[PDB]
Amino acid sequence: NISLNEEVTFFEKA
Amino acid sequence: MVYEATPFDPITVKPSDKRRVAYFYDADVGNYAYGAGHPMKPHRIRMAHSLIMNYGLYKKMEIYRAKPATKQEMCQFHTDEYIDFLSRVTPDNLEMFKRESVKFNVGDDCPVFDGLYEYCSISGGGSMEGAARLNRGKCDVAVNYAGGLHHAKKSEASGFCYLNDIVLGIIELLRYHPRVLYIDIDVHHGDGVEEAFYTTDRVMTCSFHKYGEFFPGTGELRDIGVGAGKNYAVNVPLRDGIDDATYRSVFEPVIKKIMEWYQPSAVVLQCGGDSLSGDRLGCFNLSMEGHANCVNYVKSFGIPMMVVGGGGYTMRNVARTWCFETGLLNNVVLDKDLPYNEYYEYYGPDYKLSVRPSNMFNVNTPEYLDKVMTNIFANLENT
Amino acid sequence: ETIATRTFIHQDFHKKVTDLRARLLNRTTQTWYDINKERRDMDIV
Amino acid sequence: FEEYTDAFLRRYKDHFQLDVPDNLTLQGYLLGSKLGAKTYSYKRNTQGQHDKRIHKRDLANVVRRHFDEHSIKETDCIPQFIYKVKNQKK
Amino acid sequence: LSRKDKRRFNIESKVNKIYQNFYSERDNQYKDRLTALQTDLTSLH
Ligand SMILES: [Zn+2]
Repeated sequence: NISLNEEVTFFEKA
Repeated sequence: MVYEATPFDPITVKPSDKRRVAYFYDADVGNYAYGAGHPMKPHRIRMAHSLIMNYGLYKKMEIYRAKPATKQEMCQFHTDEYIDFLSRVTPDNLEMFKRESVKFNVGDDCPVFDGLYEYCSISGGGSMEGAARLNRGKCDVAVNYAGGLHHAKKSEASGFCYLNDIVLGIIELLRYHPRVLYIDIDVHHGDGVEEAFYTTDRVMTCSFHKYGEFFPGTGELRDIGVGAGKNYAVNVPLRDGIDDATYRSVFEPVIKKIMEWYQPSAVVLQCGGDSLSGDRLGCFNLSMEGHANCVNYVKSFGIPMMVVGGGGYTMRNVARTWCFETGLLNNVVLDKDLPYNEYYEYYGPDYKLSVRPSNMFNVNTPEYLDKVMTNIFANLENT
Repeated sequence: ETIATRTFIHQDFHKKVTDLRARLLNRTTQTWYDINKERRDMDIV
Repeated sequence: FEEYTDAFLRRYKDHFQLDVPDNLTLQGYLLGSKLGAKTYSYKRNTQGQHDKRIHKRDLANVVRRHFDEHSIKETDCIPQFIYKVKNQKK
Repeated sequence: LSRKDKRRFNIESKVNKIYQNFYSERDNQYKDRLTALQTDLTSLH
């Protein structure tokens, strides 16, 4: 679940 | 005493036995020039292939084209930086690559020429596809004359050999075989493959080279291996002008002993053309029939074998012996006439399928041969 | 030379088609058995 | 989108079930000369054959048009993309 | 940031929904895949 947090932060940063 | 000179028997092949051979030729292999004054000449593969086309051998043999080896496949041996620099380098931008060239031992004795990566990939792909077809069991012999450049180290290109496709071929054979025997005939010592497979048991890097003042500077009787590869590095150093009869008397006992003790499943037989009379740098005096008797003896056993090319600093003699060996691989003897081809005017003033020995001081005394055979047998009984 | 290289091309094409058909059949088999492995190893948990 | 490969376009056509014939390979495109028209492939891939092929440029244009036309919604695809990324090992 | 994190919960819930759907329809999905591979094999034959 935590791995999804950084992935979504990556997407919003993109 | 182990060595015993015997008269040279005539060539004889079993007619009952049938052998499948898959000759490999990339038409673009013979189009890269090392330089104006460089002994290396890739044209010999093309001339030999033209000879095999003209002799009518295509009606009894299989021939294909091997896909070029990918960079990752080619990196199965060499370091990433080495292959990266070899790809990135061009004869026109070495000013910015001077330090890399100095580190990688390239430029002075081995220079950079356009199409270098294409040649290296062609040779590697030929070797890898030959090994892959050997594993699949469709063809008993996988002839790849393009490659055989066994002087390439892991991170250095010494002895005019930039990539060592023999290592990759042996690797892809080892993926499905426990023990493969490697035989060398090139005058120079096979430094690259030897260094690669010096600490392993799964290979038998047998060699037949010459010891003296040379560039390799290796191949002593002392070197036998480290770790599990101890006594698994057979070297037979020789001297100037070894003739046909004594070369056969040295080769046949040793190979018979290796096949009786080591018992390999496949053979990676090097067939370097620089071990012949009239060579540019090779000091031997072996004739073409002597160069092919070894191959015929290896073939007579009846096991899968991967024949590769390699050295050879002359063109006509190398092409003649290669086509003769290819014919002998089919249990067919080639006549002495060299049928007309585009490159017919190359083949000397004799215009016959034969390379004739010269008069050189046969420094190979029988005592040296007996001593080296005794040492080889002593270090071989441990297997 | 023309006859030789024509036969050479035909042999190369036949080898290539045989190799590719074998590759496709092997890939189908590999995917089938990978699927069977995944189904067996998904019920254990 | 002609800079792509043949495999990508063929798989795109298969997945979206487009009714466009498979593109002719570059070598297949150069095959079609005056004497090249006498070969088996060209004589069997030009007229009256349902297996007819067409150039890569037109198929690339068709795929580009269909790809730009096909709208997307982040909620439907981003989780699917994440699942596919975390599933490729299996 | 509640608004920024809203998309995060939505993405996590959608991924979990995909996983639950897969875990529910394992049997039919893998039966379909096995039948597809078998028919591909018999067609390639
Ligand atoms: Zn040599």
